[PDB]
Amino acid sequence: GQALDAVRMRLAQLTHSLRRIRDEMSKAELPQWYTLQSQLNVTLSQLVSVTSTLQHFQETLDSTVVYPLPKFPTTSHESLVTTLLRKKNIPEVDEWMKYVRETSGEEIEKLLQQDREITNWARTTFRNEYGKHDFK
Amino acid sequence: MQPPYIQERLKSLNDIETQLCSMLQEASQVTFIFGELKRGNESVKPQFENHVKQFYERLDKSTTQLRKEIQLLDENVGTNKKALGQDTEKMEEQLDLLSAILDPSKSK
Repeated sequence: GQALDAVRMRLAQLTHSLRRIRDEMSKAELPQWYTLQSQLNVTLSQLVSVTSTLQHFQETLDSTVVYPLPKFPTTSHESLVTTLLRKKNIPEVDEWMKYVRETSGEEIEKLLQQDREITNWARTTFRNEYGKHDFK
Repeated sequence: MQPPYIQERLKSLNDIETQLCSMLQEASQVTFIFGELKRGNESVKPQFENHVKQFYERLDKSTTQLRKEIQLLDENVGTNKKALGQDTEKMEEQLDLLSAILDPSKSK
């Protein structure tokens, strides 16, 4: 419950930041560019923290089993239950990665290791380039 | 016109921003080339080293030259005034006009 509690508080503050950026964008007059950058960076790094913390506690979330309350009436709130129950993605993202995979399209494994060696080589090359010139 | 010193100062500054533009352009080409390098054709691999080296050497010496300019600012300290003579020069030209008026052989 502790992990889900931390997820709750962090997601609540993320939703609060979203409500903020919403009600300062809803104005008919656009504020200064710099305030928009500050709000963007803060909210976006907060989203990063959301992702990282959700990553950290996957085991606690998975272990939990969902069950409706005995006191909760489904006869009158079945629509509300179904609203939270549904999880299928929005369609546009679906065909989005479908076209993405269409465009992308032992052989695969050796290309994978070739990518490994290119990555390592590029990292070493840029380390050497940084070391070549004194930046301090 | 301005004294020459300001002229080469502004030339050096213009060179500075042109070098910055060249650095941005070379960043564009290196970002371009890395894409196909990730794609998997090794022909343009040698060009990558040259592009990276030229990009870094363009980034460094530009900042170095700008640092030299800001340093020049440090020792350049200590190194209507025209109005004080302005009326005088006006005076001069007016009398010149009188001369042109005074001589009828020069009014042609």
